[PDB]
Amino acid sequence: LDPLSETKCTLKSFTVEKGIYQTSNFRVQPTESIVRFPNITNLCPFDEV
Amino acid sequence: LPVSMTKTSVDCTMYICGDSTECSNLLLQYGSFCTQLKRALTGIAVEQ
Ligand SMILES: *[C@@H]1O[C@H](CO)[C@@H](O)[C@H](O)[C@H]1NC(C)=O
Repeated sequence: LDPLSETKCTLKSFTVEKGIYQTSNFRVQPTESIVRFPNITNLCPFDEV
Repeated sequence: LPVSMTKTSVDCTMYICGDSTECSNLLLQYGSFCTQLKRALTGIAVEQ
């Protein structure tokens, strides 16, 4: 719920003393997804059959 | 004389797995190793 609560959970305590505690990691997550292959180009002769 | 060295931090999950949530799920079954590794590198880093 809160930034401090992560510090309380990390220290496994209900009191946190003054300092900088490395509570967690921040990762930006992928937004859309793009798949790009080369041009389709040649089409075979099913049409001739 | 050499007084200090580079203070480095490693993210266990990105290094061990890396953009693979299924791996992160498997890693927990291994234990508290990530916590001790961060504690170790944090102590080396404050000493520096
Ligand atoms: C056959 O030709 C027509 C146009 O001439 C085309 O619309 C159709 O998709 C073609 N079918 C095949 C299997 O080539």
